[PDB]
Amino acid sequence: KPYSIGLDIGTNSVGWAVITDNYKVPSKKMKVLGNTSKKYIKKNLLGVLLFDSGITAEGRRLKRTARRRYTRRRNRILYLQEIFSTEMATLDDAFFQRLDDSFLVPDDKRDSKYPIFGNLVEEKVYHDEFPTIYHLRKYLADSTKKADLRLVYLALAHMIKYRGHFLIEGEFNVTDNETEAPLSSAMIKRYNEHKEDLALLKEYIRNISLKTYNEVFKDDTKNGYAGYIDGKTNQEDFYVYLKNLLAEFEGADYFLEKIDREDFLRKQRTFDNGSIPYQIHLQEMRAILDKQAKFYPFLAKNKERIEKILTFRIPYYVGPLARGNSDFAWSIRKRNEKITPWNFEDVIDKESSAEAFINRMTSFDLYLPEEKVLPKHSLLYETFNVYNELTKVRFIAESMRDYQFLDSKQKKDIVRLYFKDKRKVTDKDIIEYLHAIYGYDGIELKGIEKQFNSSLSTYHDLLNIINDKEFLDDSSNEAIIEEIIHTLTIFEDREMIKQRLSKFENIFDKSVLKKLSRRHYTGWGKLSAKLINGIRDEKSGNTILDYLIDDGISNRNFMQLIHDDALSFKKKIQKAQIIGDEDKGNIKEVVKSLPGSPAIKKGILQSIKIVDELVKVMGGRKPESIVVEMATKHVARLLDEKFNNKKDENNRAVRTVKIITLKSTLVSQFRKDFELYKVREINDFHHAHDAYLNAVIASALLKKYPKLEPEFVYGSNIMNIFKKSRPLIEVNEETGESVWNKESDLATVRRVLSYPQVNVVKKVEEQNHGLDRGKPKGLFNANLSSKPKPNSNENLVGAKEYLDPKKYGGYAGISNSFAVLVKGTIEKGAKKKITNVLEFQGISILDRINYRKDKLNFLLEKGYKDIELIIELPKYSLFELSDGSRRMLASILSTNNKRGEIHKGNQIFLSQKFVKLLYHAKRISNTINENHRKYVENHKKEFEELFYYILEFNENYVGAKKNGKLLNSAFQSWQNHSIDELCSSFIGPTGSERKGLFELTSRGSAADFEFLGVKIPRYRDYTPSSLLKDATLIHQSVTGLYETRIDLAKL
RNA sequence: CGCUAAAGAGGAAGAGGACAGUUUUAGAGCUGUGUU
RNA sequence: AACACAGCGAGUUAAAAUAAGGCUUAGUCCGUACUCAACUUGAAAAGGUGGCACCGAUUCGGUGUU
DNA sequence: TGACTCACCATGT
DNA sequence: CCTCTTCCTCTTTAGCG
DNA sequence: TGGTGAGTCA
Ligand SMILES: [Mg+2]
Repeated sequence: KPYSIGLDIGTNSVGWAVITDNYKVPSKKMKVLGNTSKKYIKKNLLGVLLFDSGITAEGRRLKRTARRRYTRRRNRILYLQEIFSTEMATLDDAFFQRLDDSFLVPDDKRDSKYPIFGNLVEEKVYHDEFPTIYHLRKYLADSTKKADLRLVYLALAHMIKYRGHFLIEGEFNVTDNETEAPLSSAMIKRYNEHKEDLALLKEYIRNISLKTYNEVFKDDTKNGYAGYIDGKTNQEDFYVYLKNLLAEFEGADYFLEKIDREDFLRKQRTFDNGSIPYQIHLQEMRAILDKQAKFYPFLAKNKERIEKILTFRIPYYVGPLARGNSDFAWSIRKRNEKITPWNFEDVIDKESSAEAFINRMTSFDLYLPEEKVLPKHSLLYETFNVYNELTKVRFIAESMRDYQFLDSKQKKDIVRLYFKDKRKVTDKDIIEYLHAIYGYDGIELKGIEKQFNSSLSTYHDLLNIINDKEFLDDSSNEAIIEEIIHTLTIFEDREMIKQRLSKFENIFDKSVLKKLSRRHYTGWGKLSAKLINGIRDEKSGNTILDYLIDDGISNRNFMQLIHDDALSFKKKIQKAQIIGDEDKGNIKEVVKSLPGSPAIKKGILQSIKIVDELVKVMGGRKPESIVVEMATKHVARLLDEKFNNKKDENNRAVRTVKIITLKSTLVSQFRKDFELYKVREINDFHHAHDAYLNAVIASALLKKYPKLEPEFVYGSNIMNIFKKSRPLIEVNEETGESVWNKESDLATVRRVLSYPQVNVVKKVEEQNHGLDRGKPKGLFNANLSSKPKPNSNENLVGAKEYLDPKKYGGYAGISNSFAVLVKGTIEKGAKKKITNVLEFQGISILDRINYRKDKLNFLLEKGYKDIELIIELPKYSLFELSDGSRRMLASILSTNNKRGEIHKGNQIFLSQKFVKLLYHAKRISNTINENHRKYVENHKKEFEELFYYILEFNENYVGAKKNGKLLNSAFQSWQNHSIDELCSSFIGPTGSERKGLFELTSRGSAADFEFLGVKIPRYRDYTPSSLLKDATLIHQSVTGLYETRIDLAKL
């Protein structure tokens, strides 16, 4: 029997359905391997495959660039330290050493607690004389007195460590008029104002009430000044709290005004220091180096280098400064030396690296995939475009009947006279020329509406900048012009643009040269120079451009030149293109590269895998059709490649399987007309129901009207034939062929939409990113947690391994990659007594590699004197308990084996009578449908049976009891409560995408819901040791049709 | 279905740089009393 | 000597880290992207393994056969 | 001393 | 939050296999 | 939405 696959490719789901005949999904008994007693499990061929959504690489890119910037910053400080090392060693041996051990607790510090000066008194004096670093920077910048070298290094390292934004280009040099340092003076002003205003607010809040004083200033937890300085509060929250407190108090207008202008007790380091140019820091740096150079000689020699450390930005075109082994770097080194900031010009070739940066990402031409595309603004590309549009210009003749294309000489004269004269060509100018050259008047133009899309913009621009028409006119100079446009396109920095442009300096003038240096064009074309001009045809010895400009017989567009049988352009392109044989091998490689975000790419790859395994399931008989709907078009191409690869002859490729792309509206139209409603909340069976329905629709549409088929198949709607609003049986019109029967086939459609069994599968993944509230997370939390409590049990990853997590605080939230079952012998009961213990051990993403290197050693470090088997369970591994409860194992906690997050794999099935009610309930607030209101008003008695069914399903397969009791207590108000609240409680708010009562019975993680005004907490207390007793691990396949039940008890 | 160009709209990949946030330490704790 | 109860004062900043880390790959580089049912040939590229029909549906069950 | 409960929280412009 | 670069995709126009 | 700290009971 024949069969046709259907598919629902999607971001988080792929739904697969197989139809043999008469719109029916066949049932096949699939063997079950493993230590089980169920030899054959009979599975319906409806199915779904659920996967975690693919993640874009933006977060990885942002964290990679951040990582690199921290590394480069520490390298800049190390550079300044190597500059200061020889002279500082006499002043203080361990100043750098004391700075490096600032994090450490006093005992673990190598020399002293006080970082800067190493003794209590001098540190006290430093903080007294300069309360903040900005006072120090101002003093060094403006005081012509010898400074302790430590202080100078601290100021310079403050500027290098925190330098300003580089957006402003040029040289940049406030209320203060005499100071060298503007920023230092402004922040010293903020220091003084904040101190004085703190004193005044202290007096006021204390005087009204001492309790307010204590709460605001001496209680860190609150949002007051104690929260502002020694807490997690921010300016906005502190202002809100202060205004709320101060509003009641009488006469507190000064503080309220300053808060209103957002300048009341401001902090020197604020989110508002972002808009500070680096030139301000450089102005301070120059002053400090200059004034202290006279006293310290080494500063005079290294003054240029110290500035270079601050102002050096790795150019964007010169990427990561690798020697290789880096996937992202493109830099092309010219020497072998290490890349210090001073020698970056020497070591690296900026021209070659900048050219590689653009040419690595440019696209090879499709027609002849061996050459790079021409620059978008090249004269050749425009001249190719201008003629191509101009050739097909057809003018209606006032007297002559014939509608005729432009003559070649007319094309030459038109382009010369007008296209070169004016940037924007129109219809009117061409009608004028045609009237001038030919006496006919009243001519209109075809192929051209109003302005020409094509223009020689580059010709006019280069004419003005060059200031010479003759240079553009001459064909000999055309190669020079092409090289000029190439250097403008590839190179973006004006310096290197003029550097390469200096080659063609003899022809032009320097003033013209610089003006050309300003002009940079962007973008690249989709054709190549060799194609347009290099390729030739033997019979005429003419390029494609030569034919477009002058093809005597008629004006033919570029594709017509390429495809014409007489011309050898088609032979040339085919020769080159099958020289370019890049099938890419495995389907993984081609699927990775199709257009889109990785999220859809995952769906596509899994859809190919489902189709392959479905072919294996059905006996190896290739599908009669496949119907991808994306309810992706790239799949159609990919599925065409694998299935329709075979060609009877090299001349053409035969097609056997019709990859089909139904439009989305068809499924919705069928669903609404015949009331096969979908509720996304109830169960995940809707993906499979959608796939089966579209398989049915596509089969019928191809069955009844073959005429539309060519459009529908790859390479007044049709839904009316599904509508009988007509004889009982529908048969093809104009021929005798099978068409869908109006009632009997509908019976099969509804029954297959009321099948309890759908082979739902959640792909077992070994996680690499932890998940918090749906946002990816790494190995652990990105923010260091506070120091543990004095007598609190914490599993904190240290900041660095040499730093103890207890004393120095640590990282919390270790994410678990997977969990391994370990049968073996464990010391238990403190007597080391042997036992046959089958218990999970969770493995973190942190130590995944360590586990993989030696599984036995990792498991043995955790006990397990003898290990006899290690079943390795990825996330979402499925256990079916004895009762019939399926508990997918999300993870086993790394810290504790006996705690883990277990989802619920059981999917509730609701009869059609309930599903209609639920769909109506979710759509109640919708203004469009009165029928929803009337149905929910007429069938309120369904709600009682629905609640009881959800609660019994909760009782048997789910394990929630307290939530069930709260739900039962809440439901007693069913007879009298708001119908809007009844519906929202059962299904959810309209459009919320959050389920109501069905969040108790949905698959996956449990989430909080509100039922009739009662907040029901999420049930997350499934225990990981309940899986082990009397349950069977199910190793389902990608389709889910093929499973291996490894019973844990016999194991 | 595949192309080229124009005006619109929306993404993807990559490079460079800034500001904050978090953690520990250094820079403010002192006095009277309860207390073992 | 330490823990606390009350009173009175300071509070703005600096250093270090900012995914743990890995390497003969030692770079001013890489470390959250894509890939991953089970058993079994596979160093690896890539492959192999699971009969059909019929009646029904609270998750698949029961039949007829080979 | 391990199942059965509840509460807090997490990097962004 | 700022600067830069390329590659894609969707509807519509002009030509087109 | 997943870690997991902390509390009370058989
Ligand atoms: Mg690092």
